[PDB]
Amino acid sequence: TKYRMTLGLPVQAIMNCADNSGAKNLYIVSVFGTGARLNRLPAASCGDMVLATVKKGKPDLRKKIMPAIVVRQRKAWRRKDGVYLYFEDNAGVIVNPKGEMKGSAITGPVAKECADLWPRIASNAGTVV
Amino acid sequence: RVHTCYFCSGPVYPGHGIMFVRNDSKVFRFCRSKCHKNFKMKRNPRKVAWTKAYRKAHGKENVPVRYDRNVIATTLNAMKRVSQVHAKRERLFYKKRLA
Amino acid sequence: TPIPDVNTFLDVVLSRTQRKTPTVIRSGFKISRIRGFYGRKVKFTQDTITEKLDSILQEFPKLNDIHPFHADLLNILYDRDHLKIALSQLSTAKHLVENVARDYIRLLKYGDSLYRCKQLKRAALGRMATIIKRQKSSLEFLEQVRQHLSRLPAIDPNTRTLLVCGYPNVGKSSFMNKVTRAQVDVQPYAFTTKSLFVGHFDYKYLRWQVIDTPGITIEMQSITAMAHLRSAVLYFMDLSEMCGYSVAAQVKLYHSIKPLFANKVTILVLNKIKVVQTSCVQDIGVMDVRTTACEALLARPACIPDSVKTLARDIEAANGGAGVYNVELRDKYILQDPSWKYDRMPELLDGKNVADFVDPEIEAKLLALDEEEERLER
Amino acid sequence: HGSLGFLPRKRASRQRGKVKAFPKDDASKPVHLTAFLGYKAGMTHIVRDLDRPGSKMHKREILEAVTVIETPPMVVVGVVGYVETPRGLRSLTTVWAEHLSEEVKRRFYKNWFKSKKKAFTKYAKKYAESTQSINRELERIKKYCSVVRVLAHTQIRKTPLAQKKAHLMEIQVNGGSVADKVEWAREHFEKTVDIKSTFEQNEMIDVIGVTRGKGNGNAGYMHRTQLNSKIYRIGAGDDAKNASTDFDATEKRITPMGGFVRYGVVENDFVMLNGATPGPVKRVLTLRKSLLTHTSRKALEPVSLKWIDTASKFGHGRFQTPAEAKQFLGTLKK
Amino acid sequence: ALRAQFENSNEIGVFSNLTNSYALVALGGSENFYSVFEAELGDVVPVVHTTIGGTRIIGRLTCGNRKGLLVPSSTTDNELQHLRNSLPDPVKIQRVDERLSALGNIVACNDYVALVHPDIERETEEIIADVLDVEVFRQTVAGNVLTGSYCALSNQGALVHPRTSIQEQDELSSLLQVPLVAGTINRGSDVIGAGLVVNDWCAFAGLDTTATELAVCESIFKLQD
RNA sequence: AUGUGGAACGGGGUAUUGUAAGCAGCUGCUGAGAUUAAGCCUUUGUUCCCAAGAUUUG
RNA sequence: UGGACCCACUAAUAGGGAACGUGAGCUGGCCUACUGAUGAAGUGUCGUCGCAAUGGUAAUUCAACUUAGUACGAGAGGAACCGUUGAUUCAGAUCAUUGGUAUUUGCGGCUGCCUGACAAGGCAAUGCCGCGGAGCUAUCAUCUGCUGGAUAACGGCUGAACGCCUCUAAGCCAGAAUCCGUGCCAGAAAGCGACGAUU
RNA sequence: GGAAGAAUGGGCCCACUGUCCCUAUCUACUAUCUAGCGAAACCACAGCCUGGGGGGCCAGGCAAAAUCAGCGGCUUGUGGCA
Repeated sequence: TKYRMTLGLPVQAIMNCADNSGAKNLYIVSVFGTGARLNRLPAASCGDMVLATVKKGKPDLRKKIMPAIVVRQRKAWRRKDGVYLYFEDNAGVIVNPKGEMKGSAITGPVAKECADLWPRIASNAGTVV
Repeated sequence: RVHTCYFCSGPVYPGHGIMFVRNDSKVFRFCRSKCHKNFKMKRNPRKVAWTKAYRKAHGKENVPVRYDRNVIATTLNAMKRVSQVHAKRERLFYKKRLA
Repeated sequence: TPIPDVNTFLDVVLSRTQRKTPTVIRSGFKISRIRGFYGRKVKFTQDTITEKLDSILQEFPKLNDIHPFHADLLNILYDRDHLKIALSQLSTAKHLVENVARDYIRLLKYGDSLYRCKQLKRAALGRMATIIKRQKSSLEFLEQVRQHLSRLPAIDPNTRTLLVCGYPNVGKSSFMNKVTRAQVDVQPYAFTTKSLFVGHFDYKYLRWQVIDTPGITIEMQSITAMAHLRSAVLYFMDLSEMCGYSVAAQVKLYHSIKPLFANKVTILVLNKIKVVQTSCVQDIGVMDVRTTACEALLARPACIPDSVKTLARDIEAANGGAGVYNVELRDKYILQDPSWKYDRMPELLDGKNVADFVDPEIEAKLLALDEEEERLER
Repeated sequence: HGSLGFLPRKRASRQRGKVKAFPKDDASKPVHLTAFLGYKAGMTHIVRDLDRPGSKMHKREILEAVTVIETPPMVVVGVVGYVETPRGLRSLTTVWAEHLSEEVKRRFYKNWFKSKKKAFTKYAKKYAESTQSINRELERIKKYCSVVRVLAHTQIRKTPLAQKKAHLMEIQVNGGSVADKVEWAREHFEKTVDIKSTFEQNEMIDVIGVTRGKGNGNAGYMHRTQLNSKIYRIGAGDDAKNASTDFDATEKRITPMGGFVRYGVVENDFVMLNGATPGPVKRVLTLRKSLLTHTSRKALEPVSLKWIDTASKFGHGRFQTPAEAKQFLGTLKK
Repeated sequence: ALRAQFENSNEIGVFSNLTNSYALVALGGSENFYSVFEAELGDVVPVVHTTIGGTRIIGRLTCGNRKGLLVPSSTTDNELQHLRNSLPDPVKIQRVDERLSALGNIVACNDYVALVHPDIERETEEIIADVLDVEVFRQTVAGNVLTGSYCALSNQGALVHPRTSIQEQDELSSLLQVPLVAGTINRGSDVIGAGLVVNDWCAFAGLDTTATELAVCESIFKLQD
């Protein structure tokens, strides 16, 4: 499972894809497993599965409401050890509902929270920081 | 383990400060908010008077080992002796710097 | 989905309509408000009937769309022509109900008084009830069809299979029961296995579906299944004639059934002893026959330790169980002193990481440093 | 809106927390106390190993915010008797001690110095004259009464507070027969009861106090009682080795550098509480043993602190003690 | 070859690391996996239950051999001290501070020959060669930088991605001086390293691995006998 | 309403800014200077203040 | 529930009423309530410590690991009780850690004017900029959110009516997020008690 | 985060922003008190709620002064005809 962690990627936001599948920019549509809260747009963060559309990339891949896992976040969130973490940008991965990415590599460091939650993401990761 | 600040070059205790990682797999720890903003603005520590880097370079200043009871006991006393000896040299150095 | 009775379905539909839609309309309101209230109740009644009919149609499959083996078995064991007729009658009834509801809604759109609406509301319900009551035998046939379909197995002709057919009680079922974990009951009465029994089996890292067939409606079903199936024939002939059928009769039956056995591997099993002799009484040769039928159907050296050449869960469960058992890392340590292993260590003292600045050589270095410090002081 | 139960949102009528619910008595159990009242000074954060079975964070390192509450030992000054009646608990009589601490006398007087200090004067003499009368009253307590509470007061002198009035309150004495409680109360007259008597460095306590005031419905200054809130450590500041975590050694004192914000320097017995507590700093708080009996793993697990932070809470402090500070900083002109 | 799953996932390689002389297991998870490892090779080789950097991805992040074991520099010093206490004295553990944090996923090492990602630093390669006492070659597996995760290495055989060319597979096998088989495990999963772990005498695969894949792995690793 | 009393100041500790003015010869003074409780901690520091006025009370 | 009959989450996105729902909350084609704040008064007097009549109430739900790839199922698949950890909504607090906050007009930097000059200062309706403690606040930060009885459906037991039988008639047992208490808050300003002094 | 309700604005796109998520903080004034000055509308009599015939009637519930501040007022699930 995953503990409470700061949400900072609400719907109607543009978020960058960091794999080799050819996708470049990702548009958030909806968030999996969100409660029925009143007047609160669901958000996303590292290790969270959300519904997103590929804005730019390969034409066949885009125009599909597909699950996406965020791997990088600008917002500063606290890790349970007590240290606050923030990244230079927001990065995500192109993944099927089963939990498998079409791409075969990732770019740059990878949050361990995303890596530990999804074991095959750690398999594709080469730099876990 | 208390890490060393990237900008302030001081002791960083757990909890306080922030951790910043880079695309080149380089992670920088900022001791305080001012230090984090100092690294945010790319202020040179050698160009910052209140930084140990300038204080040093301006004339102003992996294999684990099996534990042993005797080694641990002597390590603590040696550290206290090392600090006492090191502090005296700085006082002489400051006196020489003042003179 | 389960098939309810005609009376029960009407009551459930009527009860659901009353429970969901409001039932308190005072006569002092507007005519449109009364018209809207009556129309909503009618529309809800139409929707509930439409949902039930659509669910029945979706649950009911298409005989043509089914596989050739499944469709033939369905037609033989369920009278697919009669089933198709009943489904069309239900579909026609659903269309007729929708037309009646649309006519009633249009009539309700020009409603005048509460009594006119009340009479119209009753009239629509009565017409629907009569249509539902008329379509009574269709529900009974559907319920019987659902029970037969549920009891029916999932045929997989694409995968490797072994069809056992021949004289009844010729030991083919016993061989099938031995080969596969599926156990079909056998009785002294002939044609005990009314329906085919399929048992999955593993051989040479391959999955084989041992499917039994009725001895020779059951015979017709067995013939139809063997007609369209990628499987090998397992014609078992009673060598000792203990199955009640003569050897010549079994041979004649096998020759007659050879048109269905064509384009497949044929095995001649000499029961109660490819021609394979299998002693049904002695239960000998069953494995050999199955194997034959399956075959017919088809510088970095390793430092292996001496211990390798020659539990934790139980321990945790006994003490406190999972989630209540804490495993101590001190025990799983190679420290020389057991007291040292079970004791803590100094992590960081006086602002310095002592654990990161303590080395085994410091034991002698400290004494040397102490001597050096004294010499420097002197 | 908020909870309907907490209505009305009126300011508390009591400055200090009142324990309305007390643990059920058990004569089989030995005589023991149930409630404590200390002073909230401030808070810090500590580093602690998280030995939670079955959790994903099992046998590893976690950071938890803690609160520091100074609890100087009280002085038992009297006992009261309570009788179970068809109208509830009724106060039968009350017996006190001889030499009341001078802070207690401040409680009875709104203008102590102007008053002639006449409180309990005739009671003191009548005790020294004839202890038989007191013995008769204690006979009444031990014979007729069913619930016994001892009169205890905070001893504020050794605290670093401008206030000089002792906070008086009652603590149930649960355990043993009625005569056993009275005898325990009698033998504890005029003496001090330490915090270590009731809490054992790992126990299930309920912190009570009046929340802080945000000003104007009313917003702030209501009575509150928090549940759970496990204890992390019951320090003994009288020992110079009070904080002194075994893992880190690093000789230190609980008092943060420069003193607690708006409180001062903590010197006496203090209790460490996880999370937060109702009420702002330098306010009297009340603790009590948890009413219910729950053996949940979050309430039964042992705690062995790894490292506590004694940095400068005033501003963005970064130094634990001057001993570790001086050698890091270059030798200044002073 | 033994088929088992960690928690509810068969990706044993991510959650555990198996060497020719020691075994790495996670902490705080399902105790059945530790019992299975202990029953399989616990009495033969040590099995350490610890987390590197407070994570259960130690198998997919740490790389090592029977001679030496390498861990990311981000691992806690307290974790390192516990590892040395658990591990035998002849086992060498060295911290690696390189641009690649996932040592296991980037480089797969055998008892004699090791293949690392081309982006590995020269100092890290020298440290790896010094620690593991094996030859380190900087190359790519199936055109993927993550050679240590998309391919599996063992003394008696090697497993590569099914998309690898025959000539490339032959070249890699000749370079590794061991037989190589290109395929997929865990019912078609292309992460052979993440989905399979094989030692010199024992092999541990996912519980969901296909029987044909298990039979192929046993023949390739010669683990049948 | 005479006290480990109160107060105003000041010292120390703690903190923010960034190394002053000036003396000078970027460097030294100087990781200085300034501010530091007005809702920070402490006071063997100097000073004065007070064993006070009115009102209602069986 | 979030977005223009729809398309996704979620456990679901139930139906209504307040007869011109709430158009004197909303838009388009004096006095009396309620909330809070004081308050004179019996009880001699003032004060401390309690009692608690009564009134209100608060937590909901998900997934996650064992218990499992066991029961079961030819297989394909695949339980549950318990135990334990997380998450969502809501509630009650708290400002160590992080962020926000600038009338500390605190420190630093920038521009202009003046004294014949340097210095020296001052000002620019808070000139401009950086940092900025303490405070305030953050589902942007953290902590915590029970346990006993009586019940409905329902399962039964004994047992007549009715020489059998019968959960019922006389009785009893079990059993629902239900009901009533426990805890939580208010504390009668015309409910009360113990206790200290009493010109 | 960036239209989910300041930028310089530029060429549906891009940029921008508390429109919104979700409000938080500050300053000033008003508000507030004190001193002084000081109205008018309006006024049968007044003023606690449930039910029955509204605030005055009947039967109930209750009921403690003086005040300050924010602020309300029959119908349902079953067609008809022969």
